[PDB]
Amino acid sequence: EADCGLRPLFEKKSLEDKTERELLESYI
Amino acid sequence: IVEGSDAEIGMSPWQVMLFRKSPQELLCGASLISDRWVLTAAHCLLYPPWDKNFTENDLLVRIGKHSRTRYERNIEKISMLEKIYIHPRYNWRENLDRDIALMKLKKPVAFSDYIHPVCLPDRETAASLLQAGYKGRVTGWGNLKEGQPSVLQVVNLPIVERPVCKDSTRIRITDNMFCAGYKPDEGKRGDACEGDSGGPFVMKSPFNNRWYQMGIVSWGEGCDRDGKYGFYTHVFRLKKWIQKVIDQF
DNA sequence: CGCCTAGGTTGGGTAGGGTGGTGGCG
DNA sequence: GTCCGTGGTAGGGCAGGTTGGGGTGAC
Ligand SMILES: *C[C@@](*)(O)[C@H](CCCNC(N)=[NH2+])NC(=O)[C@@H]1CCCN1C(=O)[C@H](N)Cc1ccccc1
Ligand SMILES: *[C@@H]1O[C@H](CO)[C@@H](O)[C@H](O)[C@H]1NC(C)=O
Ligand code: NA
Ligand code: NA
Repeated sequence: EADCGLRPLFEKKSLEDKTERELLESYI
Repeated sequence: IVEGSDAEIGMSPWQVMLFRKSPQELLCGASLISDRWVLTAAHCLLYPPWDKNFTENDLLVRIGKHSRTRYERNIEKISMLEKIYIHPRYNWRENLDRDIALMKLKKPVAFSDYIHPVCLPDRETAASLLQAGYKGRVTGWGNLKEGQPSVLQVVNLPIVERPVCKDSTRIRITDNMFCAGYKPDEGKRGDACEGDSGGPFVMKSPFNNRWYQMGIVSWGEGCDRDGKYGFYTHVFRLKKWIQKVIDQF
């Protein structure tokens, strides 16, 4: 629960998914 | 999921499958918020209009799955319900207001590289991410049109201005739901469909790089229609309820 | 022996794979 | 400025519970 929102095969491996950025680039 | 695409293995480790024992059919989607608590849509358990009303003993929970049908050995983990908790305010007749519900598992689930919980949002996270234009992610093994995908689908949809949401449907909108999707002149397409209900509408915080469930796939007129948009249950406004339910039970 | 596609609470992607231990054929 | 409870999705009883808060507030 205190380790939530962190995917073991991504955030925890300092790797991004192929569509993430689209979400982050939408913050304006 | 319409105008989506095959998800990357382990990119949605909180994604839960609400499976009906007999007959063995996929009922809805859901999210894993802790080791024994799973969040889903109330209309997935109780909807009299279609004489729908399931008990804990009638349903099954499949976590860490990617393939919709096939049994994924040593990866997929199956759990059963001890008790169901449907919000006492859930209005199934008019506008599915507060279309939310908690499901307590009989035994705590073991986390893996394919099984992990999503974060519930606080008032700050909810005040930063809940804005028109801000895109969210929706996943589910629902219909591709108004047929059924092979592997878990995923699509990115932007939050729409409430006025647009309201004037897009004859149904009466509440402060406990928000609509998301692309507009007609936006060119890009996508939306959720039948069987995607209970699925999470997650957003990644650009402050702590953590995924937060902001909404729950609720309703919508048809699927991926022009002028029409999909509605999601406002998770934050109900967290208070979730908190004391998980607490007292 | 390497190809070929295959049951199970289970496809065929290949005999590993995000997971065990399994063949028949030429 | 005002409005967001006494039946509704529904009991018993006018509060408060797993529920009537508060917020991207909406009007
Ligand atoms: C139960 C869910 O799988 C499903 C999801 C629909 C999502 N659609 C889009 N475009 N994202 N929900 C439903 O089918 C809900 C539950 C029962 C009725 N329903 C509807 O969407 C109706 N078609 C519309 C509606 C009926 C009553 C109250 C509000 C909306
Ligand atoms: C749903 O089924 C349960 C268990 O039988 C029952 O107690 C409850 O009254 C039913 N609810 C509706 C609205 O039919
Ligand atoms: Na196999
Ligand atoms: Na009441």
